[PDB]
Amino acid sequence: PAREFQRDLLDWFARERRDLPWRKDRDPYKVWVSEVMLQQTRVETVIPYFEQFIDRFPTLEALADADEDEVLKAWEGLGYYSRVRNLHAAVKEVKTRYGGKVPDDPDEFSRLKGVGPYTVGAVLSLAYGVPEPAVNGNVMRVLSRLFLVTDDIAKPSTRKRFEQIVREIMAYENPGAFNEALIELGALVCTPRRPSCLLCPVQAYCQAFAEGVAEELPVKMKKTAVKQVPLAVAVLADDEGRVLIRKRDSTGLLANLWEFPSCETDDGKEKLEQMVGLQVELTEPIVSFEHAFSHLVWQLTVFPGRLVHGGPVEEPYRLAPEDELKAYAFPVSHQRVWREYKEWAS
DNA sequence: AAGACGTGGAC
DNA sequence: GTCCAGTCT
Ligand SMILES: Nc1ncnc2[nH]cnc12
Ligand code: SF4
Ligand SMILES: [Ca+2]
Repeated sequence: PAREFQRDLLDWFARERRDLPWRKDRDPYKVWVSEVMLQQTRVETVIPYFEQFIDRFPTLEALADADEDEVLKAWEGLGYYSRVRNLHAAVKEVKTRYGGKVPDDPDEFSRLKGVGPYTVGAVLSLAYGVPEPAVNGNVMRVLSRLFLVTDDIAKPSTRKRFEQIVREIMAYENPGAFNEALIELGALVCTPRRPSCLLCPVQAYCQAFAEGVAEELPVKMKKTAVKQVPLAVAVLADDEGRVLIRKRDSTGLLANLWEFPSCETDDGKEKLEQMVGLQVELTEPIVSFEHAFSHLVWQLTVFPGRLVHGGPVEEPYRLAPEDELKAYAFPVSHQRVWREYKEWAS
């Protein structure tokens, strides 16, 4: 019922679509930025960040020209920071080799960093009307129920079948709305738990409702257990009130974000005190707390300490005043290190 | 193929 | 506690 569906869906969309910030216009830059911020992050959490981000980086060019350190700062607390580094590059590429005009050709836009199959379709379909499908988690949930597909949505293969299923039922007349409509539906109706089928605008066409198995779809593999990793962190202060920080390595975990000197303790303050060299003296642990990641959990332990000078501060390290820390981008884990330390000493 | 890659907010 | 939750390698 390719046509009956669209009509029922698109309409529901027209009257139920939320008035979200990135929906004010169809500007390719705005859309692209929100689509990237929304990856594995909830809309409510993204709204504030989006607004600040665009306020500070009004256009693709403004973003293109900004120092990456600023870019990270703007992303501070959002998670999966590699996303903004990829967007910063992609943009710099679009300014230089594309005349500041975001490609409207799948193959083209797709070569930019951070732009996978989903982004290509979301951005080009909503902003440029290109009929490419935009299949993400929500869409896969919706489609898997509508058509009763029981394949693991983890398999990129499934992503392709779902994508194929979109190429045949979408409303080629208005792809962008069809694609967002499908996404809103999964967001406000066809939810992960307790989907509201009784009031769904497309309940009809839903094989899953007919069979009473909607709450059992989509089929997903259960996440495995994550590694637990203890970490020693040093909060070193001068006599004048200056702390020691370093910029993490540009590749891997929390890439390019600043932090307080740390090291894996498989080791106590000994293992940490060693890494210092320097000229630092540490004492008993101020506190110990956890901090989860997708693939592991940090077992943190703070160690206070005085920093006596005796040489330059080079390498990744950097001497910084207290009224200047708030300018660096730190992971949520170390923002708590400082918070714990500051209330301790006060 | 499957692990790497943040962080928070419902149940 | 668990589920949610794209792209790069
Ligand atoms: N364009 C969009 N609008 C609302 N929620 C979304 N989640 C992912 N893309 C979205
Ligand atoms: S009927 Fe229920 S399960 Fe089917 S699409 Fe609508 S909300 Fe989703
Ligand atoms: Ca690509």
